[PDB]
Amino acid sequence: SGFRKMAFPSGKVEGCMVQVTCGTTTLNGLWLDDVVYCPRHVICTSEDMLNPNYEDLLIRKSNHNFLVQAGNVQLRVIGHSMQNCVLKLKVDTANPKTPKYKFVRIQPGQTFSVLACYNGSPSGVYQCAMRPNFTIKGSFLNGSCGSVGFNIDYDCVSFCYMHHMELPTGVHAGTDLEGNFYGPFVDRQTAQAAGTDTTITVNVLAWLYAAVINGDRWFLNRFTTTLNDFNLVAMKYNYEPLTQDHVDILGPLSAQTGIAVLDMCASLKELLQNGMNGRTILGSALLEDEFTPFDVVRQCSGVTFQ
Amino acid sequence: SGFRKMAFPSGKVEGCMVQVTCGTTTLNGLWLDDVVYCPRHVICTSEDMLNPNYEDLLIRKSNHNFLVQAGNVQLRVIGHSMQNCVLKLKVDTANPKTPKYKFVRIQPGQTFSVLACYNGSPSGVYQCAMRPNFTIKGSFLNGSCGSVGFNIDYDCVSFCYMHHMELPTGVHAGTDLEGNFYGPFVDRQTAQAAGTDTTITVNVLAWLYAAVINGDRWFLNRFTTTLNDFNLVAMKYNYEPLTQDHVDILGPLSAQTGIAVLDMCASLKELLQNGMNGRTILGSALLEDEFTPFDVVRQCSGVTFQ
Ligand SMILES: *[C@H](O)[C@H](C[C@@H]1CCNC1=O)NC(=O)[C@H](Cc1ccccc1)NC(=O)OCc1ccccc1
Ligand SMILES: *[C@H](O)[C@H](C[C@@H]1CCNC1=O)NC(=O)[C@H](Cc1ccccc1)NC(=O)OCc1ccccc1
Repeated sequence: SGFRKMAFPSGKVEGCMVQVTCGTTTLNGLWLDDVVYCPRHVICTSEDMLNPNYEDLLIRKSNHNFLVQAGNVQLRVIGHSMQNCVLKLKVDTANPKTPKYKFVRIQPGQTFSVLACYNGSPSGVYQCAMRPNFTIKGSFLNGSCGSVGFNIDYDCVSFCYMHHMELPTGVHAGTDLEGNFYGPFVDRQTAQAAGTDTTITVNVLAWLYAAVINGDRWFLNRFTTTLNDFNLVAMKYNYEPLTQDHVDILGPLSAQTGIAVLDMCASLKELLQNGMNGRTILGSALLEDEFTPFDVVRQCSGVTFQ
Repeated sequence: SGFRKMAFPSGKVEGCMVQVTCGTTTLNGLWLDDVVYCPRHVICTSEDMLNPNYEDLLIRKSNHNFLVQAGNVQLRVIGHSMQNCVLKLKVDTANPKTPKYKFVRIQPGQTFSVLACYNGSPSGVYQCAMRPNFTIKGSFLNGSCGSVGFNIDYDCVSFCYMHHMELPTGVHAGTDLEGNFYGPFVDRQTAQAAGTDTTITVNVLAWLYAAVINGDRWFLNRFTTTLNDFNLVAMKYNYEPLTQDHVDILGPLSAQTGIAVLDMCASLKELLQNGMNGRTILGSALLEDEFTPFDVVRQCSGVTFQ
């Protein structure tokens, strides 16, 4: 038993991390087959950031201006192009460590593992959620740009996130691996509004089921509620609306625990209206929302990979 | 910026995980050079658990009774022995993926990453602390035994923990890689007392420095205190005594932030006596104690490995 915020094993992704340098800027790249992917602002100087014309800046670059380091191997760059906000460098050697992989654009509320890297070398791995407002609450220092987020399904790494920037509020923003930002953000050093975040209600419910499975059950009340009545409470507390699709997704956890979803909603309603009164649930004094229903099922069924 | 509970990149450890079977029992083993390490209770049946005579049980086994699976390769077992609570199986092939490694026995309050595994295959990775009472609060299902905890220093994996059991209270217990349990525990399916746990005070202070570094600073008060006066508060709240060795370890964080350690103790005193009043620190509504001072320095200096 026990329940922890667990990241995927990172070895498959470690073997794909390279160092990309163009001018004075060095960041991380992702090396799959004979292509290296990285944020296009690798070509920006200091002045360039406030108002970059990426097309004009890229035209001043040729293949030999991009230095790509894989540990200590050089890839020769034999072509380059810009795809949205990512640069794709064609190299002369396919990564011998390329895992089975896919590029996916995840939905808000979904979770993934981040392999934080600096100068092309992995530093650490942690799990997090794409917020409803398309930011992530990560741990990214200078040089972490180009670090990736991912999920694993048996042998297949599904890359979904590449890190580009920290907003002036200190939250993090980035793209899918086709270079399209999540959210309204642009790769410009300007102040940018993330907008109101909300709590991922279906994830909180999944975590409450995780808690029941693991013996923590004081919050189970002797009430039930309806969808419309619960959702009335959700909007007051900035929780995202609960749909029947959400109810269906919680089904297996409902069947395992013998607790109807709407009964669990009534417990969450009373938690939201009356607080936790200094108690804890799975070791936290807050309602946790970065576990999907699949995260929970996977953790207490012990699904493995490689 | 940002601060997250970060595990080490697990790739170096992934390549060492094997499946060990003896009779009906299958668990994880750790394959380094030509030796495989695993919990000795792999030789136990169901009845054996309550009162195992490990010496007598092991004598009924020969080399060919141990089935070792590395993905799909067999190691031939050419020798076996029991070292404290671990079994060491000599195999005919050295692991081609053996990292630079060491066996270390960690101190209570130190942290490490766990690579949770089932049937020899990695499932997930998370960070945690050896509690003062020599348990860990992990996530371990049936078949997770033999999963390891570890730290990395550049290229060297320092193995410090192998998982053996869940106590009836649901916390977790295990050994170093020489097979000596952390704590008073034995590998017997009996009820066993962990004893009173305490909060790792020096880790809480390191995390408060992490918070200041990352903009969270409401808790900084206009008080100071002394060691003896703070420690008086610590014992009332089951915090481990703060020593000058602890103060010295917090020095670099003191110098970075410009906050004397005893000034931070006075903030922690008022947090302990008056609660948090519904505020949060680095996203948590509780005082976090599973970050060492070195964890904090490493996270906000971006130290890398391999
Ligand atoms: C890239 O490694 C780095 C990662 C930052 C530093 C600390 N935390 C992070 O997530 N980010 C950057 O340097 C980029 C650079 C850039 C260049 C050209 C166009 C857009 C961005 N930007 C960035 O994160 O700046 C921080 C910031 C904070 C507040 C307002 C503006 C910018
Ligand atoms: C090994 O994979 C397994 C891991 C447990 C299961 C769920 N969570 C865990 O950490 N543990 C065991 O099966 C061992 C077996 C054993 C055999 C011989 C001597 C000692 C132990 N024991 C165990 O964890 O049992 C759980 C338990 C709970 C409460 C009281 C006694 C035992």
